[PDB]
Amino acid sequence: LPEDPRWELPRDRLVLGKPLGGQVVLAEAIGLDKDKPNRVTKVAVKMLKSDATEKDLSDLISEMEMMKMIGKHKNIINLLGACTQDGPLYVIVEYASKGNLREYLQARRPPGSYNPSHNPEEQLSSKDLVSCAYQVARGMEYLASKKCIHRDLAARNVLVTEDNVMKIADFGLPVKWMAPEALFDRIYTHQSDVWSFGVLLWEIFTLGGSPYPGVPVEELFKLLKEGHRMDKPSNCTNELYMMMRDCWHAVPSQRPTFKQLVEDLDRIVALTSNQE
Ligand SMILES: COc1cc(OC)c(Cl)c(N2Cc3cnc(NC(C)C)nc3N([C@H]3CCN(C(=O)/C=C/CN(C)C)C3)C2=O)c1Cl
Repeated sequence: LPEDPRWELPRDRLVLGKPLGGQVVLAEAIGLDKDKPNRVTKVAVKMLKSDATEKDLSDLISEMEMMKMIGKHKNIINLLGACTQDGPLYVIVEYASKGNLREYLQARRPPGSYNPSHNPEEQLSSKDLVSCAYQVARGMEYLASKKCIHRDLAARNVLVTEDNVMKIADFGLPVKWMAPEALFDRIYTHQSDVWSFGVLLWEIFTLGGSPYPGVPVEELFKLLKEGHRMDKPSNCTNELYMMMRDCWHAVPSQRPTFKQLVEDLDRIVALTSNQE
């Protein structure tokens, strides 16, 4: 594990807090910025579980290294630094205090699809929902432009910051989110990520619903081949349901791109009432 001074942070610049769910902990980093040396930033740190094979370590390393190459964007979870010298590898990334997108949305369901949360939050407006989809699209547009195929895009892999910024997670290395050509043929592409994003949109406008409710895996296989598709969510526009349907085109070349989706979500956002 050789040092990389672009990213290295001395171990003692990091007070490790509580677990987040190898494993990830909340932490405070001191002087993450060279020009703000007496500031503490809240961050998430990944490290290996107490028992962990040689593959675990190399996958962590790959992920970190892959994160380096991909660079920065506000709508992905960004690399902030790493501790590689004085002991166990720690990888330091941005922290999302408001949870993954599925829990965030579920917590914002009206109080009487139930609200699982014992700490419920204010319901989201129509405009907020579309804006959430837009940001996720931008995150994926950025990753796509960097030739990164996510392979497991889902609301569970979008995280929300204190300032309600959506950030794609785990982009660096479940069947109900896979496109058929991925499901059936292990063919993963930007187009199959687009299909997954159709499902993520459905997750959004159901406020974190479960896709294909009551459909067992064995069935789903056939049903997709049969051209089955999820019904519109009760509280979703026709425009946004056609978008989902297009993301779910059987012919992958005929799915829109993330670029295209960003342009459409951009327009739909601006037309969506902020009264609703
Ligand atoms: C970019 O991909 C990553 C790489 C990486 O290490 C190199 C890390 Cl650590 C992450 N993140 C960072 C991260 C940031 N913020 C949070 N906030 C918590 C509260 C969601 N979590 C991060 N985690 C995991 C931590 C567990 N996660 C959950 O969504 C847990 C849900 C269960 N709830 C009941 C809390 C995501 C991650 O895995 C991500 Cl998303």
